[PDB]
Amino acid sequence: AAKIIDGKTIAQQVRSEVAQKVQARIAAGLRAPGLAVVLVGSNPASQIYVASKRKACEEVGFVSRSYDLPETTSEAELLELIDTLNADNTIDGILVQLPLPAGIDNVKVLERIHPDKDVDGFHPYNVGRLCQRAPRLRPCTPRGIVTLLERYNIDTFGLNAVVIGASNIVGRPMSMELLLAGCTTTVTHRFTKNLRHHVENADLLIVAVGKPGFIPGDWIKEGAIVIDVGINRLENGKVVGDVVFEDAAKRASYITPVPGGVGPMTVATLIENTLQACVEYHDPQ
Amino acid sequence: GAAKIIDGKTIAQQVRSEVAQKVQARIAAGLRAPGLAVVLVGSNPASQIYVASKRKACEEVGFVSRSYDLPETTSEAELLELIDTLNADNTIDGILVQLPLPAGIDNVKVLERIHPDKDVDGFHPYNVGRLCQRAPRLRPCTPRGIVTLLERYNIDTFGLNAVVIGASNIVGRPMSMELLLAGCTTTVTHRFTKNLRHHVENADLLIVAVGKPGFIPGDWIKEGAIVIDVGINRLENGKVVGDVVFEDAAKRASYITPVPGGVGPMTVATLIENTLQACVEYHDP
Repeated sequence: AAKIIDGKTIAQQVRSEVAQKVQARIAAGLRAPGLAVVLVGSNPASQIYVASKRKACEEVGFVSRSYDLPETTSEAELLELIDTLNADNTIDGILVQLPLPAGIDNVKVLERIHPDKDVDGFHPYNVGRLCQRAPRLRPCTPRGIVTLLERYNIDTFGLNAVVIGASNIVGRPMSMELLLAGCTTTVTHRFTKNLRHHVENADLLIVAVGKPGFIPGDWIKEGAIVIDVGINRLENGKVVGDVVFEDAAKRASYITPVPGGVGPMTVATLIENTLQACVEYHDPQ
Repeated sequence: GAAKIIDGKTIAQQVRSEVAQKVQARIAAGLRAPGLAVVLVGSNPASQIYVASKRKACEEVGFVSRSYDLPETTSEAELLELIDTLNADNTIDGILVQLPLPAGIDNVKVLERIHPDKDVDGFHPYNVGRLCQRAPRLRPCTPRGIVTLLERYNIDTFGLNAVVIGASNIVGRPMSMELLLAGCTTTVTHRFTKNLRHHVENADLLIVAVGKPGFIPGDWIKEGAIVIDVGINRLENGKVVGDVVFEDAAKRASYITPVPGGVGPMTVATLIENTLQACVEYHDP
């Protein structure tokens, strides 16, 4: 029976570590890290994302600043705001909620963020630095998965790692995290022939396709580490991963549950990135 | 068996002639030729050989080149000011900095000071990250030249099981992202890989970039594999051999790049391509 990678617990540890570090900064008379969140429009989904970031900031003692701009906001005005935030010494992280209005160049706006304040980690500069073995702020979900492996003392060097899905948000940066971690790294995707052959050889399997039960559990290599990034809402209200858990758990040495596995690490790593930006790049001692 | 040759020397000549034709057409339309800037700090004939192979390689296609030779004593601040000047020079489409730079100069800070749209080598992290996330701009030269070889030989890449041997920043890592962009299942191996041969034996497409003569025996090649050999290994002998044992790999591969005359000339042809692209798309469109 596989050991559980308890992402809820690990995420809470990470957030507690950030919170205690902010405490120490406070005690030393230093400013708390600051996060700026920019929104354009009032889509209910996006509203939730502000709440979740203000919530995560309040939890660890950060400053947070929310800009709710009207739909009339022009691209020029938004780029001016990003310029202002890039120059604000009290702001360590800048987030821009998507989607933006159809007439705004998403890419120009997001790339205007200074990389050392891109706590989401998807500025091409940051992805490229990770690719070049010299990471700065890193994509949150792949970096959170690396933290999971570290916190369970799982040695990554030499492992045959297989990523299922080559998404920009997970699959692709995950492969560069895995390479930095010493894994032999295979990226599979929709055009991959005979996935089962790849899965059967994987010491470490990261599945990120967003398709419930895409990987049957009897494909899992005996002793493998299984990281399931899927969060698939089913008819009956159940939430389930991309890997069929029951059969995978009979074979893996470690497995992430869904929910409570990779999910919580994403937000915790955002908070971790924001402290890093503050401590390492903006207000170093 | 008798693998077909991937004739990089001939493909590179096609690329260079295609560029020279577009340069001529620009001149006939009253438009400037593309411009290359090369920065040299010091005097060792490490620099001085490679630079010359560009002073006229880019001239063979009709580029204008200019080479700055700064004294070994140049400060990092002066070097950064020079890059600032070249970034602002509209007649300059590509900037090349000769490495190594003198000890005491932050090489990364100098190279990253180059505007990505003039980074015709493709090694700026912004450019690497853009490639990683499926929105490539200027691409790393050796992997892009390899993709050109596959395209010019009408090699279908979608669904191929591709294996990259070596994970260097200059080849292996960007190569995996080019092959993912081209629809290959991609595996990157390196010094920590267990059972390299097992990965190699299942490779439809093999990119060997380890810089060791005859490191890959023909025995390991999957029957019908496409074999790309990035090695340029000079023996105590004079002249060059690749990372793959050509004589034995040719018995089993369907296609194989010889050394010399395979990947080598394509790396230079792709830089030429990148400089024209920077001129035509980014600077003087």
